[PDB]
Amino acid sequence: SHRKFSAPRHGSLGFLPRKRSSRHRGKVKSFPKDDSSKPVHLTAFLGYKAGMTHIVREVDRPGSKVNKKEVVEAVTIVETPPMIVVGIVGYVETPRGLRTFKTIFAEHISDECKRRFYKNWHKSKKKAFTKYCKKWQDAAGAAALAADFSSMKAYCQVIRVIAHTQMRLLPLRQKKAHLMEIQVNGGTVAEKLDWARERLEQQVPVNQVFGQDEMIDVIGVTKGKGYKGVTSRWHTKKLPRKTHRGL
Amino acid sequence: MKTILSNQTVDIPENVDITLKGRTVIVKGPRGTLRRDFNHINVELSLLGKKKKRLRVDKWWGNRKELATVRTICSHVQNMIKGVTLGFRYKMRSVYAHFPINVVIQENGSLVEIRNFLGEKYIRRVRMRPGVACSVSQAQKDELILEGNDIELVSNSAALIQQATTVKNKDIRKFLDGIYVSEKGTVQQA
Amino acid sequence: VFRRFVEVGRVAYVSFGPHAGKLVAIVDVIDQNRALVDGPCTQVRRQAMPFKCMQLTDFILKFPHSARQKYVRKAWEKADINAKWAATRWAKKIEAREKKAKMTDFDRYKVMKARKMRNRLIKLEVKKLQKAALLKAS
Amino acid sequence: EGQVLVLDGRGHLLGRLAAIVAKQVLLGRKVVVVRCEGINISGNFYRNKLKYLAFLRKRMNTNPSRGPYHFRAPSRIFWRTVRGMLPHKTKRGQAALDRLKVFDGIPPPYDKKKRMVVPAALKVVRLKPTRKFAYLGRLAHEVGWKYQAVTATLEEKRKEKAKIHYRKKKQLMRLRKQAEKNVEKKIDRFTEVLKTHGFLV
Amino acid sequence: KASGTLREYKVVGRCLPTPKCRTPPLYRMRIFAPNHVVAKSRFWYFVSQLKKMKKSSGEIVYCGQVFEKSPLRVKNFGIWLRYDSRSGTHNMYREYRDLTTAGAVTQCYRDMGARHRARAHSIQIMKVEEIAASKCRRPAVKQFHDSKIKFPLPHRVLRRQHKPRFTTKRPNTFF
Amino acid sequence: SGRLWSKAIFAGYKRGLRNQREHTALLKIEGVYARDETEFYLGKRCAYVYKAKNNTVTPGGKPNKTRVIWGKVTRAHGNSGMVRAKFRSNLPAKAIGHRIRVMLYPSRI
RNA sequence: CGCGGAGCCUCGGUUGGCCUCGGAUAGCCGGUCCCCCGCGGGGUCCGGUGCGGAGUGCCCUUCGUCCUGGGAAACGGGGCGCGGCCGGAGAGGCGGCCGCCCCCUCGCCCGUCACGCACGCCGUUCGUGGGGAACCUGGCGCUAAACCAUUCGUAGACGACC
RNA sequence: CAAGCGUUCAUAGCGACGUCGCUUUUUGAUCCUUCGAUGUCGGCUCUUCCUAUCAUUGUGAAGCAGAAUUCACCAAGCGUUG
Ligand SMILES: [Mg+2]
Ligand SMILES: [Mg+2]
Ligand SMILES: [Mg+2]
Ligand SMILES: [Mg+2]
Ligand SMILES: [Mg+2]
Ligand SMILES: [Mg+2]
Ligand SMILES: [Mg+2]
Repeated sequence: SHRKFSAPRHGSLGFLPRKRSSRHRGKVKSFPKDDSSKPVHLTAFLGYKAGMTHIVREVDRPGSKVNKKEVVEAVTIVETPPMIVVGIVGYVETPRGLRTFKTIFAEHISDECKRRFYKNWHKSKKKAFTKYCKKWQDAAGAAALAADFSSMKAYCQVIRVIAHTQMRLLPLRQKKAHLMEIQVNGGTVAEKLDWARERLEQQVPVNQVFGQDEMIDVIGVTKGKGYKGVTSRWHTKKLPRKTHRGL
Repeated sequence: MKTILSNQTVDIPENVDITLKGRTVIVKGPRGTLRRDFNHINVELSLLGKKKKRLRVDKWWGNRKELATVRTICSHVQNMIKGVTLGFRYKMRSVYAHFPINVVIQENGSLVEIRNFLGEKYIRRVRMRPGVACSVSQAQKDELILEGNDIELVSNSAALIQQATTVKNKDIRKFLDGIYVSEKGTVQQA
Repeated sequence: VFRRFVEVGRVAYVSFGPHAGKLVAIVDVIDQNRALVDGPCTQVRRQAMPFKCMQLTDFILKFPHSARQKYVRKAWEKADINAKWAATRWAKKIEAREKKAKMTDFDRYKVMKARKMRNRLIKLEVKKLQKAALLKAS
Repeated sequence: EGQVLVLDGRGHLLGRLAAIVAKQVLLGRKVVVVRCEGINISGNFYRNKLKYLAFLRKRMNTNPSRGPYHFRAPSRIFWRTVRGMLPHKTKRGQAALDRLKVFDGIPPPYDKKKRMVVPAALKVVRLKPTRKFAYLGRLAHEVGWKYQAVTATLEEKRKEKAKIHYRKKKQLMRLRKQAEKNVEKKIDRFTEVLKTHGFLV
Repeated sequence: KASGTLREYKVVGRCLPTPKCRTPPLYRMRIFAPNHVVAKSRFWYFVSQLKKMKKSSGEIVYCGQVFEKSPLRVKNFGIWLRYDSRSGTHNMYREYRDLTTAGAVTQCYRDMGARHRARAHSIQIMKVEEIAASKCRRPAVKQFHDSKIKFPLPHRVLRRQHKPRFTTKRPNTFF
Repeated sequence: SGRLWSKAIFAGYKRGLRNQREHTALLKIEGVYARDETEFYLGKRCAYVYKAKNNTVTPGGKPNKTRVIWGKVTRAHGNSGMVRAKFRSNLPAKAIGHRIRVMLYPSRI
């Protein structure tokens, strides 16, 4: 028979391989469509949630009850030290998808950036990127990374920039910097590219990516809560008091 | 029953020059040039007439429902000649009871702006097809003139604004408001 | 646009069937798919024949619409179909398909040697004309 | 026949080609259908789009991820139709499906090989001219394909590069026919014995 | 009854002689069938519908083929008919333009099958009759029917589609 | 120093739908697609040829790695130019979709 | 990377074809005298082909060896022959184009002889320096991380994770 | 199908006398399955599906002026309670 009194369903299926996330730093699943007329900029950044607080501000939305009144707004504060660019990566468009061409890291790298390369550090010898850095001063300092930028100039379409956090400026106990590819939504590859070739080994502060009162998106990982019952997870009803095997 | 042959000849006048690329006719006269493919209709376009006098379409071993396609090509071509010699001119008049329909064109044609239909706030914008030059008329009060060469481009732009001005949730037997095609004519009459 | 019309007097090469590889003059049209056909001198008795099995040439001759095997013997004798065909290229790529299938294993060897030398004298020239088209480029 | 086959899917009929491919895969021959976006199906477009959407509504209710996998790219659409004509439940059936290789657009090494046609599957032959029909490229797009645009911009870049190859090959034959005539008395008794046995007439 | 290519097996036959009437009349019918054995049997089907005569109380006198007197000359055949549709039974006249009476009703049997889904056991041929140029009503036949007849063969599909099953050249259809 | 064995593929054994008879095998000789075309190969010897991991003697030679099942063509099969052939042992179903070699030598020209 | 010697094993194969676009009641190629565009592309004219002969009914290349001693053909080919410049990215995996050394003289007709001629008999003939697994020479380079243990909680039923 | 109702007007909306069907959310008929037992009413909870659409999107009809309202079409997206 049918349901006597209809009711909505509990919890959207549009979310529901509801598993412990496989990554930790929030991965951007889609970058904005790059209009190739506006200047070059970064589309993403990497901050740290700190806490919250009250704000007091004046409102301007004429016709509302709270026009020219003072409200309080709860605000988070995302501590966001300047990020450092280390490498650039090229992507080329295929029928089968969107493949990656050529990653080219800078001459120096960092110390915090090395952390993100090995699980156990103090046991290792810290050898990562010790011969790739050798390419950046010799004859082959023109083959593998000057014919490469010309290759990424000919056949590439989308160019992201690998950039890592500075973990040493934060109060945190962590030192493993966080790398992330931040697509460059500029115009005209080879201008999209002869801008990040410049900013290698360079700082990028938040006022370059973002401006005041700009609508952004926040991409992180939910707070963890462990194994949970059907009542907490999917927010179902509780059965009545008398139910023999659990309510 | 398959009919062995049907055909029809078009009388091309002396102003025009028609020259067919196999099945795609191109028509150029005083006003401009028009083109139309027919690589869906499977007929034989001959240019038998000399100096240039006849576009003759055959069909061939075809049955009832394709023999009908013979004349519809014939007419699509004369309409092409009548459009490049004289040019089409669709006239449309604005009708209303109380709120005056307020038309103003905005680029050359290409943007017909309609205010105050039935008092509505929402301003209706209507593109034109390429090559259609919409223009607000004179010697009449509420009247637009759509000009151009392609009957197909002009008359659907007319419908584009005739269909944009429709009333909703009323008795359109009483509310006879809108801009209606009033006269399908030509630019030069000769 | 067409240039070969099934007519009263069009000569047709018979593609396949019992009379394959002969010529024939279309005497009359019976229906949408069958023609009363006659090859007098190519040894084809007057009979019906589907169009789906005949491909029609560029020749015409001028007998009337139901003539009787003696007037189509003329107008095929004079105007000389049987020697104007065999001057077509059609009749020369026919009688080349014939001559590969009618080729001994010995012949197949002579051409293996002849063509190997032919292909080389023509190859040294092409290498020489490119030498001249590159020197003209200079 | 023998070695690796290359079939250019354009102008072909989805099932008509898939029936001939699947018999030749089962005979051990290696088939590579290419340009499957040019493959077309008989019957007007909406007839086929509606017919495909009925396929999408077929999905295991209690859990879809196990359920029928409605691929969207034209190759996989076509590969599916070949798989429907092989005994893929057995060992010789799966062993066959590996001799097949289907592509959307026309990629490397196969783009630089002469590719053939199956007239018994070709559209201009099996279909009547007065009938409507759909392209598996368009059909895939409105069903959820993502790369109609890319596979078009890529093949326009290859159609421009192969036009160069032909124009040069067209020019080499211009030297051959001109060199054949510029040296034609020391190959005279050779071209003789070629045309007596039907070669070169 | 079934088909093949039909033939004109004409038959005559009398009701074998009783003591009362010693010289019964003879009846020739133009039965129209694929061989002897059924041409004999279609006779008794039609004489039992007209005379009070049966295969037991009668005998076939002559069964033999009558074969076309002008087989190299195209002719216009009208042929009157009577079949059995799913509802009732209707009479017809139809025209076919082949060059042998036999083949002309071989065509007709093909059409009642094709245009009316009437099998051979339902059809009855009233009388076939060859006609002159005029007196032809069906414009499907009335159109060839001239002197300067002229077609092209427009969309000439290629058979031989399995001689070479794989080829490089796309075919041609214009000739 | 070439074929001397016209190519052929072993397509299956003579069967109904839900039966199968393993004595007779179906060869698809290459380049012959008419039951009129195939009266040349009647009577010819064929040869499944394969190798497996152990040395086996060889007339006019040393122990090789090659063995053969050893057959003979009987008659045509269907309009399409297939050929029914029965080998001395029955073919191993591994050769389905592989090479066998119809030779020329029991020739009848 | 080069080039060396044996030994299990897993097998299929037993000349290649190095490419336009597409039209189908139309195409293909020439040649452009002429015109426009970026040696080419587009156009117009004309001239040839079109049951396609610059045709996958196709084309390419040979399949016993060597001798030497005439003719026709004459700088071709090679020594994992060696350096440099290209072109190609869709999953590139391939070519292409230039210098120098040494060596060879080879496709077609002919003469001239020879090569275990194993005595009528079967898996012959190759892609094969195959694919994979174990071991004997030279030159150049190399110089770890992972997991546990510990610790941390941004994570936890344990695992896992930061 | 259509005699009629609908001021007039068969068919806006209806529709007698008749007649053709679908449906298994009614009850029956029947006894094929289960009597070495398939737990045999409701309610609670929860999911999913159908459309013979009550609302909402888009529409055509009206004996639709507006308002309100019936009739019908694509439509099961999301609703349908205390
Ligand atoms: Mg409900
Ligand atoms: Mg209890
Ligand atoms: Mg209202
Ligand atoms: Mg072997
Ligand atoms: Mg009344
Ligand atoms: Mg129980
Ligand atoms: Mg409905």
